[PDB]
Amino acid sequence: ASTQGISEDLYNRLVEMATISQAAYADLCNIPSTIIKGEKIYNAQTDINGWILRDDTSKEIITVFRGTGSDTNLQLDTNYTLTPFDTLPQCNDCEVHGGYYIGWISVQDQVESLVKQQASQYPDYALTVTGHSLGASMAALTAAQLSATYDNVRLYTFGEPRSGNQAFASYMNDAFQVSSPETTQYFRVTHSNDGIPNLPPADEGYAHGGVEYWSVDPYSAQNTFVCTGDEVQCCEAQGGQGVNDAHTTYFGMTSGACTW
Ligand SMILES: *[C@@H]1O[C@H](CO)[C@@H](O[C@@H]2O[C@H](CO)[C@@H](O)[C@H](O)[C@H]2NC(C)=O)[C@H](O)[C@H]1NC(C)=O
Repeated sequence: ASTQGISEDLYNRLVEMATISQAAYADLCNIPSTIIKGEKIYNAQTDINGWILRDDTSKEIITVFRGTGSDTNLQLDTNYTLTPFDTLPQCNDCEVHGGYYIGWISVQDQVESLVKQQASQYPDYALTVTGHSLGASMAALTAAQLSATYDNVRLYTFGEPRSGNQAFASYMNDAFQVSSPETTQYFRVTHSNDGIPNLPPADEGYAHGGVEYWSVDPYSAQNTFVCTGDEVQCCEAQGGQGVNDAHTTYFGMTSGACTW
């Protein structure tokens, strides 16, 4: 359930996608120059904002969701009602976040048309879904959906809320090889006493998935714990409340905007 320290390469990929998630709050700020910016993801009734990127130097298609940046996004945040994840039958007995399901159904067609449009050109490329805060959960619902059709799908999240019940957790765990940290393709990154991945309350049947990568201060790869199994530990053990400095800044990069 816990070991300290991760490879540099691994730490760098984490810091690397953590830079894309925060860059989304602006206009994909100083993101790696190896990647090409694709089409914008938008729906004005929910204010979901995302992007489709492609790295012709790395060989992957990346989908990035911007987190909460408006009151409309805030209305999706506070809704803790569970609802059948009717878009994915496969997921046996799953239910996901209420407000996040409102957002997901509002971009699914867009994301799936935009994603296949890129894959059908590069069947070679692997799919990656990343995001911070609500953007982070949006990426989970997305990855889950996508991964039922494509195979090589990775997922990196930062400050991810509890998006779903145990039925959904164990679904992601099977589909993303969480059984072990040498095969995991779902990286649930948490920071210090970030109190966001603690909501919504688990007393309500919510539950986390993926393999937890715990970051302590100072950042570092030597200061990142690999947390697994099911019990209280790491980020959940610090009991942060909600929306705190630990949340907004990841690996020393604030959502607010650029400095990287
Ligand atoms: C809070 O979230 C729930 C859950 O998603 C919302 O109700 C769902 O609405 C969708 C369509 O928008 C329906 O297809 C689902 O069947 C509903 N789920 C449930 C739990 O019945 C609900 O509208 C949201 N409440 C507010 C005030 O926005």
